[PDB]
Amino acid sequence: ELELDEQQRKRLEAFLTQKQKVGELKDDDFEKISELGAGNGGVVFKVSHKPSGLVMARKLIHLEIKPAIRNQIIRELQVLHECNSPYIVGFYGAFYSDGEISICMEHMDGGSLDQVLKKAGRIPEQILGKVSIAVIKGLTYLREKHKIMHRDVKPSNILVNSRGEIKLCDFGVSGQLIDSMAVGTRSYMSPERLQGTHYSVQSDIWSMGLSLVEMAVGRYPIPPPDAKELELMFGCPMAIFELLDYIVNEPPPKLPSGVFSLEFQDFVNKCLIKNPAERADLKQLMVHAFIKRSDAEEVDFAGWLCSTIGLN
Ligand SMILES: O=c1[nH]ccc2cc(OC[C@@H]3CCNC3)c(Cl)cc12
Repeated sequence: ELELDEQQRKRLEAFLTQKQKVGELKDDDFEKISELGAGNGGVVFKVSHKPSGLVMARKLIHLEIKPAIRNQIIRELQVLHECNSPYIVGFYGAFYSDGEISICMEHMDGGSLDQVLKKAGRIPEQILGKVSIAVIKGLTYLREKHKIMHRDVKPSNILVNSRGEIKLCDFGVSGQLIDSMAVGTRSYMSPERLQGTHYSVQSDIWSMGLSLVEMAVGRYPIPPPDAKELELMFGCPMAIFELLDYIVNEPPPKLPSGVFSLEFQDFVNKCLIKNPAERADLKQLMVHAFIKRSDAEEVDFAGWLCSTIGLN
């Protein structure tokens, strides 16, 4: 399931070859081009690495901390130099400079899926089929090669580009960076994680199932919509604490019927089973009818994407 085609290996090799020419990352080597997004911890800027000429995404995290803590965070982030996959955003490096930690990454010209969703209104099932494959594969890569789980799957942590690539970013790899920061939305957290119980990759499967439902209907799906709201979209206010209680206490969300295929509905239902033991695992998801159908579909994701967001 983790093997790569010719095109993937070549792109992966081309990234590392460009990366090896960068060298030590320093504050003054960066020119700000624009702001890409702002989210958990800090702001992401599209930047120019002046010496190499490489365009990168630079995430700045404002943190006032002793040289002790910052040197440990930088050392902990070095793990990301080992995470080489078509389904994971490329990492250039991390450094600290005058009150802020910088994380330099591959620039994904399509931005994140929370932004694409805002532009599209809702994302078609076939496009979501490609997103699901990429997420499952990214999570399998993290689990198999690095024995780590994502911990924060959500639309804003799924990045897309004009080449039709879909990649995960912002997975927990440093405890010290988490402690010092620490603020993140808990709205995609599985019922077991919100109950402080037994948490594995199964909790990332729930977050993926939830992100897919949001993207398919064009709305965060908790609480479920009424008969009237479903007529508005297809023709055919809760405070954060009330929402987290709703997730733990009520049946999981689901796709509306007679709008989505039964394979897509079943796929999300198997990600959203409250009990993590009954919830589908990565191995089972990889062979689910929805994945096998989406995998065999020839879907122009780059085409759909550039048309939708006006990229070009
Ligand atoms: O160009 C990408 N590379 C790495 C990270 C990244 C993060 C994205 O922004 C994430 C923010 C967080 C909440 N809204 C979107 C931007 Cl839109 C592009 C990139």
